[PDB]
Amino acid sequence: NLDIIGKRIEKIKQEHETSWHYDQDHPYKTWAYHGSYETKSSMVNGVVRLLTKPWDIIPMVTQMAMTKEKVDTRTQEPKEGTKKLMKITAEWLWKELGKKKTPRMCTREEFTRKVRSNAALGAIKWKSAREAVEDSGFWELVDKERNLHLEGKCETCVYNMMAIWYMWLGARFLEFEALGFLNEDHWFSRENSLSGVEGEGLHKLGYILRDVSKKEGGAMYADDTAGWDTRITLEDLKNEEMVTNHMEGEHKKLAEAIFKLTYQNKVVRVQRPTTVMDIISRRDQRGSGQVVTYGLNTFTNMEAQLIRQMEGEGVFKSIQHLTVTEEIAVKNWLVRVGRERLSRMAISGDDCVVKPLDDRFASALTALNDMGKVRKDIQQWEPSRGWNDWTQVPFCSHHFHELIMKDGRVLVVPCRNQDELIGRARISQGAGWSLRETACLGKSYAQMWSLMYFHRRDLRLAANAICSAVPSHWVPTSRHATHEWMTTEDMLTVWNRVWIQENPWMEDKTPVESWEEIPYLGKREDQWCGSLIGLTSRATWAKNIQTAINQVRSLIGNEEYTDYMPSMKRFRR
Ligand SMILES: Cc1nc(C)c([C@H](C)NC(=O)C(C)C)s1
Ligand SMILES: [Cl-]
Ligand SMILES: [Zn+2]
Ligand SMILES: [Zn+2]
Repeated sequence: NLDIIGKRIEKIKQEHETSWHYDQDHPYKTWAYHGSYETKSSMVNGVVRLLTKPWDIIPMVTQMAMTKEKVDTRTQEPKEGTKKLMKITAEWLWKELGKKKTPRMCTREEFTRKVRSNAALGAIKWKSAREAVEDSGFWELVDKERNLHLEGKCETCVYNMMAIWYMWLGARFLEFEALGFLNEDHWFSRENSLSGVEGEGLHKLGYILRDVSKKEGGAMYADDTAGWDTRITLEDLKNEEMVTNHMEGEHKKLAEAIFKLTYQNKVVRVQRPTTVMDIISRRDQRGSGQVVTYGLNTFTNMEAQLIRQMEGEGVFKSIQHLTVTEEIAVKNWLVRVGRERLSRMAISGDDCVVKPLDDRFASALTALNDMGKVRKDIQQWEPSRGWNDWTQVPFCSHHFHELIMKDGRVLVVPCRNQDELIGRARISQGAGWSLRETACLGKSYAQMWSLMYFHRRDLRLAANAICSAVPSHWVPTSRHATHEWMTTEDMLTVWNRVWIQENPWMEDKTPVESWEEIPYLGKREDQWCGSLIGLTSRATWAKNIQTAINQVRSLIGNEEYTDYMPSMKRFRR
């Protein structure tokens, strides 16, 4: 307790010596409260909304632009049988992930190149992080903490709640220096991890789920966890920490300090309106950078799902206690079939799809519930409902269609309800957007649609309209996945590269010569997934689209524009 966190708490105490009041009516039960002190939205993208008029009267779209008791919860300690299963599996999984990779420190140079590329780090003297990385004074502050961690102590690595846990750039750098390698060197790539999809891209995920469907076995299971980050136990944090067993030198010590001082023993500042700032501590639950969070969520999810698979195959009888011979059976299962069982999964942080050996998996719930990974929207002991068709499985907020081109070649495409896509593209975050910056964000959404959602009639039409309304040479902007749409290259050339040339599931590499060779879903299947095709509002929009494009061109002014509407058959004469 207070020996590891007290030094951080002491320093905050003094900075607000005038206001250090202990509010006896503090709402925390699970969080350990220390003291208080005195302290004191989604905007619409006008370019995308003017070019999607029919959606102005659809509440699922228009409500998206308008407008905890899970963090303050406790998770019971797992049984001894469960703790053994997790330790054996985690030991085995780090070794497997480490067979073709070498842990290493990430550099100030690498960090500095990420801040100048507008990468989301979650950071709180210096206005922006760019100024701080340029100032040696910042690196002087980083050095002091760096030497504190080598000494096994912490002073400034404190979380700020808002769920997102922002920290000071110095603590974020020290996290990146010690654990950035997991993402920077692609540990959770499909090639390395077999279950992972880090770096894949939305265009790949459907092909990956269809490859899992090809395995002999039972239903496809896709159970969501209720509040995954809140269910991470101190036992889970200990199993994650075993990556340090593969390290050496300074790196081993720096990594051991991140896990010990900032992950397994936290300090957090939360704003309570009654406005004051509360300084609370807790050892369990997930509270890290979003990028390290992603890789450790993937690791711990892979572990939990291999154990659920062991339970269904009868590898162990009870979570109460593993016998000596069950330990050897579990290790032997992992050595003999572990890699095959990893390939039966697609795991993206807390999100999973599993095609187990058979449907015994559906009712194998004792280890999953005892690890604290309780399923969302089903009773604790009711068996999981599986999917019989890979095209119906949810994964990473999508489902996937099999779409046959006029020339016979097969595309596997990502999809989701079209109201969600249009509603998201109509929102921008933050202040001080120029008309040009707003336009360039609309262009990013439009190019994303031409590449990923070209098969949805409304989105190919709206994408063509937005690209016709925004000056041809303006560069799309965006104030685990691949962003091929962020470019000024011709979108037909990018489509050919992504879906044909670089597609490992497409044997015939014949280029497509025009957008009219590129198919849509069935009219009925487009309506099922939210198309307005068939409505009078939509027909009038499509027919009069040049009027909408011209409205937006008149607002932006006398710039160079291209007409992309004749790429579609109906505007081709
Ligand atoms: C299908 C998508 N994949 C990723 C990674 C997206 C990002 C977050 N969003 C964007 O690039 C928008 C500004 C268009 S959308
Ligand atoms: Cl189904
Ligand atoms: Zn620290
Ligand atoms: Zn669909």
